[PDB]
Amino acid sequence: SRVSTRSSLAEDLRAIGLADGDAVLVHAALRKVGKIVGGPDDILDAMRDVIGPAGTVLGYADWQLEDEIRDDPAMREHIPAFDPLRSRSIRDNGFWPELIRTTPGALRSASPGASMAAIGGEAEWFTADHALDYGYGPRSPLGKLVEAKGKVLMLGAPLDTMTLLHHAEHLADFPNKRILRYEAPILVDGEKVWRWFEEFDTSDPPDGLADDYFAGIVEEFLATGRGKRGKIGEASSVLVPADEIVAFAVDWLERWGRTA
Amino acid sequence: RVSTRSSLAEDLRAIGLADGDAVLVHAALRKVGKIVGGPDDILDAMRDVIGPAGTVLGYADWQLEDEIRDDPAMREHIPAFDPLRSRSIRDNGFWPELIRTTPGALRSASPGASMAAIGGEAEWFTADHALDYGYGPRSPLGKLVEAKGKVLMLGAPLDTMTLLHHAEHLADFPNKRILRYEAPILVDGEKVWRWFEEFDTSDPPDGLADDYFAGIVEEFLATGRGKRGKIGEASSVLVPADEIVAFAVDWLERWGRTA
Ligand SMILES: CC(C)(COP(=O)(O)OP(=O)(O)OC[C@H]1O[C@@H](n2cnc3c(N)ncnc32)[C@H](O)[C@@H]1OP(=O)(O)O)[C@@H](O)C(=O)NCCC(=O)NCCS
Ligand SMILES: CC(C)(COP(=O)(O)OP(=O)(O)OC[C@H]1O[C@@H](n2cnc3c(N)ncnc32)[C@H](O)[C@@H]1OP(=O)(O)O)[C@@H](O)C(=O)NCCC(=O)NCCS
Repeated sequence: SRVSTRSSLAEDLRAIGLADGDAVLVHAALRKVGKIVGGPDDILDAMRDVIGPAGTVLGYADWQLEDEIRDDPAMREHIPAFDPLRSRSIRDNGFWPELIRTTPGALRSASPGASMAAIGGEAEWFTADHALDYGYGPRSPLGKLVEAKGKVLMLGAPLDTMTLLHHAEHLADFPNKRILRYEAPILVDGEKVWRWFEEFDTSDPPDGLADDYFAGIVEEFLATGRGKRGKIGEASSVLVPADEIVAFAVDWLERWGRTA
Repeated sequence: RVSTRSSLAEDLRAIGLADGDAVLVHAALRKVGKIVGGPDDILDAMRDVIGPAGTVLGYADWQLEDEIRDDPAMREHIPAFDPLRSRSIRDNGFWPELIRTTPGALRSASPGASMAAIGGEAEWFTADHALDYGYGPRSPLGKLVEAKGKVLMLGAPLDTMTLLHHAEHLADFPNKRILRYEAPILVDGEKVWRWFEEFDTSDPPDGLADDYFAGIVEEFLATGRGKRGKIGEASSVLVPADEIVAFAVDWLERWGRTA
């Protein structure tokens, strides 16, 4: 029953381990933060204060389509193509990625289901050259987050929502990786075109692992004492080094596959 | 039954939008039912019908809650109203945010009377919005009448026709409740608290119920100069701005003469 301020939130974020200049991909359950004087926008502004204008805040936008094509052909000519400036974020990811995407100055990646919204000094870099096929691999904001030794913050969100770990699935050498194939409308030369996509499946867990297996891995990684826990506002949170948990999750997966 | 950009276009043409129209829209998006490309299809269908020269509006207002007055000793943690950054009030539903967050959209200065606009004259409608008395003649509402614009209640309840607050402003009747409040805005790009004054829009004139706007709109429809119809699955009405205000002003002025 405490209220948070732009000012109060900056202190929590510094305590959790966020500092000057780094890139943080944020997953959030905003109601967990409790009351905020200026709403959730106070959070983004708190963050940007802490990391400074060279830091970058990321969100997982995804897109809103709903497999409508598969749900209904002959609904095909009525589906607006994916437009990184105009396609609104998937609602399942909560308000946060839409908060960012609609904040002035923000930018948004090209690969439609894997699309990220970013804001700050390197927003351009992170949203540039997002590959259309295998958009969870090396040529994506996720792969870039690893190269820049960025961070992931679970802002009250459930721990099996850490999208970064899909990058690990892509990288890890294990047997029988499911492949997803689907066709979706996008823009080519200013016009709407339908295009066939190819990627590892991220919508389903592989080989009988539970749907929430991402959570156990984050949990395990935190036990090693190289993550950090803390409260932001009223929300229990987790801040984690991007490159250290990817490499960690790749070994978890690589062993599980062998072990079978 | 599903709606599309094409489908919504024909419903919008059926109700009476045309090339060049200005339209202030109030909406209850949920009863439009299922739309293929989301509610953005409504805005996209509207713009098709009215064209690049037509303009669509939404009532943005802002998220303050008298927090200022809810608890000073938070006074200072209250960000100023920024027409480019302040989200619209959630009581007005998604529609105004939808417009506001569409690229090319614009917003005016008067925080509580703040309007979102998009299209050919969006610059004109949002410009020079008076801080004091933001529902008078130098507001987007006043310009709507000057432009012979329209109001579309998209499934919305009828007493949410903000345009009629403009009539309250214009109409001469006794004992209008004047309202004074203090609010943080940007002066010189810096937060500065400022005392406002408006006629009250939060409570009716002493007398009428809080929803009397609904009575008036229904009586204007009885005259036969409105038009009723279905946009998607939402029961809707479309009225001329100029005519509804004129109507409402007389209704108001007549009632005050019962002195
Ligand atoms: C599903 C999930 C999003 C649920 O979130 P939630 O806690 O219900 O809340 P949300 O983040 O959607 O945000 C809700 C709060 O946003 C705030 N909010 C929403 N819109 C707002 C607005 N326009 N203006 C101001 N505040 C707003 C409100 O406080 C809202 O609460 P309310 O519903 O009481 O108003 C959360 O459980 C979760 O899974 N988060 C992580 C999801 C994710 O990142 N997924 C990645 C892929 S798996
Ligand atoms: C209050 C009021 C808005 C509630 O109506 P509502 O049916 O909840 O309508 P909303 O406009 O909030 O839209 C809800 C629909 O949003 C769509 N929506 C909201 N955000 C969306 C988004 N980001 N992307 C896609 N769809 C979204 C969904 O259909 C959503 O409902 P869901 O929860 O079923 O998904 C309505 O009764 C009303 O009075 N509207 C007029 C308000 C007004 O103009 N007031 C003027 C001043 S008095």
